[PDB]
Amino acid sequence: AVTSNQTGYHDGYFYSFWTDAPGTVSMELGPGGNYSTSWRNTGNFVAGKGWATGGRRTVTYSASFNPSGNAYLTLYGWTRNPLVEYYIVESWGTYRPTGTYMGTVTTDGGTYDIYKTTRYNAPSIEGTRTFDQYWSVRQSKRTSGTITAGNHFDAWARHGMHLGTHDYMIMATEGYQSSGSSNVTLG
Ligand SMILES: *[C@H]1OC[C@@H](O[C@@H]2OC[C@@H](O)[C@H](O)[C@H]2O)[C@H](O)[C@H]1F
Repeated sequence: AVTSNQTGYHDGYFYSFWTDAPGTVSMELGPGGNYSTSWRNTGNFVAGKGWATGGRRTVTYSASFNPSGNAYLTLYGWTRNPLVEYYIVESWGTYRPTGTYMGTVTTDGGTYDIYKTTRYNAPSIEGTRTFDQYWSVRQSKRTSGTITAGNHFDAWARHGMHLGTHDYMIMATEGYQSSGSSNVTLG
């Protein structure tokens, strides 16, 4: 298992694992595009497989994701210059993420609400930093499908949410002060 912060490649896929609560979450790297997680009374973590360089790809996944508390099943990544953390949220637990509402985008058989938020003095790919988060949050839950990431990126940019140079992009599980499991397979 992965149980400490790291990135790398496994079976052809980039992966990232991060937590502020070492010991509360584990990630197993499965075959091909597969991984799984298990957490118990965690702080915050984000883990997943995907790509070292994000962009306008189509991301096809399916997942076991039936959380009891606060957690997200979400496309997730970063840009630099500007430094931005971004989310395309497919499902969630007790809490549906929200923020400053910008409008909607209709893609991949759903409609998503566009939100913007900001994290202050927070962990990032660039260390402790302040940075915006951009969100698309599906209006109803789903745990399999295709995400046309470009359709989100363009819609955000059309709403003045500017992305910089892409860093990593993963189909992520995120947990927060919760317990649970996920098993996610990138097609
Ligand atoms: C979004 O998710 C959690 C956290 O992002 C981590 O920042 C540290 C970096 O090394 C990891 O790769 C990221 O997953 C960020 O604070 C939050 F806003």
